[PDB]
Amino acid sequence: NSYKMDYPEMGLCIIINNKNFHKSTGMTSRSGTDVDAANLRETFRNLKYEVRNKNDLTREEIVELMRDVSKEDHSKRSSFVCVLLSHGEEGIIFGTNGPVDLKKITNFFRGDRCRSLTGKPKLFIIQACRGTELDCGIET
Amino acid sequence: NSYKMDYPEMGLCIIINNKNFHKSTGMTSRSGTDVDAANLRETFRNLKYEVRNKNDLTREEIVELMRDVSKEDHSKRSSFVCVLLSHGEEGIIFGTNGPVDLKKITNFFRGDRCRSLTGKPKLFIIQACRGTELDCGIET
Amino acid sequence: HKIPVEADFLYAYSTAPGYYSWRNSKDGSWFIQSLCAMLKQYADKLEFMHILTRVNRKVATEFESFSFDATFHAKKQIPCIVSMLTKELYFY
Amino acid sequence: HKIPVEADFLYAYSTAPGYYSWRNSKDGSWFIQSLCAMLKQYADKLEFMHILTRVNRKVATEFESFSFDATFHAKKQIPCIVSMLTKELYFY
Amino acid sequence: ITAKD
Amino acid sequence: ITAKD
Repeated sequence: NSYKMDYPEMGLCIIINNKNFHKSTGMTSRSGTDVDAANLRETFRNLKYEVRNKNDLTREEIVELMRDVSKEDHSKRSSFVCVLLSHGEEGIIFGTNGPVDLKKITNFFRGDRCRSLTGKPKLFIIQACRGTELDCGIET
Repeated sequence: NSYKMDYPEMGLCIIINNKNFHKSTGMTSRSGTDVDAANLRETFRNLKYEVRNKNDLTREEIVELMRDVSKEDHSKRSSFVCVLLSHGEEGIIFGTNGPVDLKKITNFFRGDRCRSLTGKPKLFIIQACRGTELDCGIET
Repeated sequence: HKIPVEADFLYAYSTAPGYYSWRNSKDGSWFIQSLCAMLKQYADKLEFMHILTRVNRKVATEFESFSFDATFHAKKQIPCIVSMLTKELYFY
Repeated sequence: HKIPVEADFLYAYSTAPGYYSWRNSKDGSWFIQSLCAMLKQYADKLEFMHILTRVNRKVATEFESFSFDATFHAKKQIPCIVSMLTKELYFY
Repeated sequence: ITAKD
Repeated sequence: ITAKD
């Protein structure tokens, strides 16, 4: 048994692509992220999503846009996709001016807080660091 | 696409079933966990897994147990399964006398420390609390 | 030809990060009891990720806590599959 | 008839918990490269969890870091699929 | 009566 | 040459 995917629309795809960071953070500019953002745009267009690209948002702007997007009526949509491209730590992504908790962004879409997405797949795709450990690997 | 599952053996299934905790821990007796442990034993025996049930180990016996199983030669086996039944917190499972990081147990089986299990699936089934939050739910 | 040392692990958690896990004192925990029921029905039929998805459905829909204390009454649970697997897993 | 409020999320992380994530300055991150590729190849063919397992395998086997610092040289990465979904997901 | 882990 | 996020 599987999710109903034949609503009138597949849903939103929100791509938040943060490349350039305030000197206050001491985070370096994420060269190459623009290629990822473009590639995700065509990928999810071809999957019949309504794709919105956002670039270099502060943490305040990330919170505002995600709360806004959670207040829209998704009744005609099958799903929701959010793609975050930024620096991060465990449980954290970076706005251009600092960290936000992942939970802060996703809690907007909880089954009880976004009622037009209850019962529907909510995908978050996070390209960001989850800490500083390094995987040496092993020869097969 | 698919793991090789037709080695001579399917592999071990270690079940660690912790029910009674020392007074110092403040943890209460885990009524019902003997039903889980009997159920998993029959389920995995039926998948042709070699099941070792282990009850009421301390944190030290757990890590000694896991070190020992990782030092075994798994060349003739397809996969590995570990079931933890106990109290816990985020990243922490409880021995009968106190907490032990999950990473401590799983690092034993890392691709480079258990070379007979490299490229084979390592299953960890954890029945334990991950914190003290309550899901109120949303009605359908 | 190297692989990550963290590759080919799979973590089947009874509940979501930060959350309690619920147990019935006569029949066992919701997760283990749903996991054995789905593994008995579907191990000869579905890839393990899809058996685990049915375990999520069963725990989420069929279980709800009981407490005289209202703080702990009528509460719910969703398991959490954490996969670093690099391939599909079948038991047949 | 209730469902958990945390139900029906899926978190597709680029890397395992506690780890660096790796990015090529010209082509983009290993994860998004691999995800986009596997979505183009398999969206009409495979359930989404299976697509994400192809992505895991692709990043695990095809990519390796370069650094003049021995600490950061010849390092690997494995993405982390976290599923609280209750049903299968096909894009076709 | 349900119990917590 | 390889960057970290």
